[PDB]
Amino acid sequence: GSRATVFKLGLFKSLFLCSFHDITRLFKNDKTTNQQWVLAVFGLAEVFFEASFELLKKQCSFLQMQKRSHEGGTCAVYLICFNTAKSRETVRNLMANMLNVREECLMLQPPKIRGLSAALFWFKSSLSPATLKHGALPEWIRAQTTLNAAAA
Amino acid sequence: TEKFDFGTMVQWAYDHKYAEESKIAYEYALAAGSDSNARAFLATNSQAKHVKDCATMVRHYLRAETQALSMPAYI
DNA sequence: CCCCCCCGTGCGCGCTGAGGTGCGGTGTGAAATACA
Repeated sequence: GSRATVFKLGLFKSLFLCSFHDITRLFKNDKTTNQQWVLAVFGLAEVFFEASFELLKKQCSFLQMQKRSHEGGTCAVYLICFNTAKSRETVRNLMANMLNVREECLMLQPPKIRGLSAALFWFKSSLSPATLKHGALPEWIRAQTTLNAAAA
Repeated sequence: TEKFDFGTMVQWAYDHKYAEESKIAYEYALAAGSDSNARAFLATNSQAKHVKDCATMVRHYLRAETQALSMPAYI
């Protein structure tokens, strides 16, 4: 299982100071699917994180990732928006064949299309040095904080 | 390409003292490389009416500005 | 107790906002299928 629990959320907050319930919202139904997803993964080495942008940036319309931390536990936060929708079990198997960790530290929920912080978080992350973007941002963030007149 | 602000165009014209219609229109349309308002003006489909109004407003402003002066101050 | 004529057509370019209606992105479970 390990949909999204209080423990991962606590260290997520301790690192990026914004919740996972405020960037996504709720499904405990591990059957309901979606193409877009969010993810934060724990206990990762930076080399395979940089290679994670490498590997994933085949098959998704966008991909954002950012990294921490301070001597207390690493929370590599992803933003994943695949090409064809895949369930929490399928994307769970993908990422837990990706990151050489347990099924524990996965954070799978669809992103929330109406919400301010839900795109402010990634809009701030987009300027971070270790952030790795590919192509157009998904229409949710790329709707909430952008889609504004490029040159009036 | 934000909404055209006729006030800004008249302000620019009176800033440069351009008064006659042709100089206003041509000189403005040549300043589209830096003025967002310039591309805004070029986008619209009523350029002639706007330049006509801009010329008239600049004429009013210069006319009153000159007539305000007293002949000692004018000399 | 039933037919021998009335009758010559459609609108300021352009907006644009409250209004509500629906099949779905996503709402996400008790029932429901089958397992062992």
